[PDB]
Amino acid sequence: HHWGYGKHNGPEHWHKDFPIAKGERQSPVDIDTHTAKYDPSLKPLSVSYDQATSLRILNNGCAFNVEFDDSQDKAVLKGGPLDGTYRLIQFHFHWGSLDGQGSEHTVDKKKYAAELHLVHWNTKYGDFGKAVQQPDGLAVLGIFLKVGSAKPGLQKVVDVLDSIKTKGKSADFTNFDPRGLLPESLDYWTYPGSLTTPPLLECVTWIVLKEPISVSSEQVLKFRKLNFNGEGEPEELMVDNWRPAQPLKNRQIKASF
Ligand SMILES: *SCCNC(=O)c1ccccc1
Ligand SMILES: [Zn+2]
Repeated sequence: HHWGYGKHNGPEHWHKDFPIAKGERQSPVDIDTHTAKYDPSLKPLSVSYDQATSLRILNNGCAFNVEFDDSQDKAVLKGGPLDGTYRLIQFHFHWGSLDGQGSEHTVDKKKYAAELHLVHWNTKYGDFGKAVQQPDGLAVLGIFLKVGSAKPGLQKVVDVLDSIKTKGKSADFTNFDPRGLLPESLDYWTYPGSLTTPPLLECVTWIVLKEPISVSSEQVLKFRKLNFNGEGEPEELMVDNWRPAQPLKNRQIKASF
């Protein structure tokens, strides 16, 4: 794909091939905590990951995806703003070249060192590619990363990056438990938005957790050793793969707390 994160193919250029980039419900956005409103109508959030079945980790040239078996209801997200059930298909991260940047969402303009996206699709639509064509097709659980204490549940991921350094490399990644990536609190903000990479489809109910997880400097440093390029090509570090905040336009961010 032509698009990327650089001066010549980055976020400011995406609109020429994906005009929806200048659309009415684009992501990420800045979350202004003073204007987000508590919504008592929100039902309790349900993150049911006990039977999660991970498969593989892939360096796709832009980030790395950990993929799950979504053939059945094994890891699902329910409740909150959501109706019906949403199946986990993959997670990935966005991160920075420095600790003061890397997240996509911001909180009162605050940028975190990274941001985890747990991507889920609405089972009523039967497969992922159909769901992304629906305004309520996806639900993405967003979790901020700050640098501090190591996150033990992340270390298996960090441990395998060595084996997928370059674009197109994949590795077995079975028996990984995403519950180890969750903070204590499931207090969130929610708004309707989009994929944050091309094709930028406006199909996501965003659920962004208030509580960040802490990871260590050594953990984040290993993220930054990945490569955008393919094997045997000149090295370009995989850093700053985040889209900046987009205009909120006619949307309201709701708080669960
Ligand atoms: S989403 C990132 C897409 N790939 C690149 O922008 C790139 C730049 C330089 C070397 C390899 C790949
Ligand atoms: Zn993402």
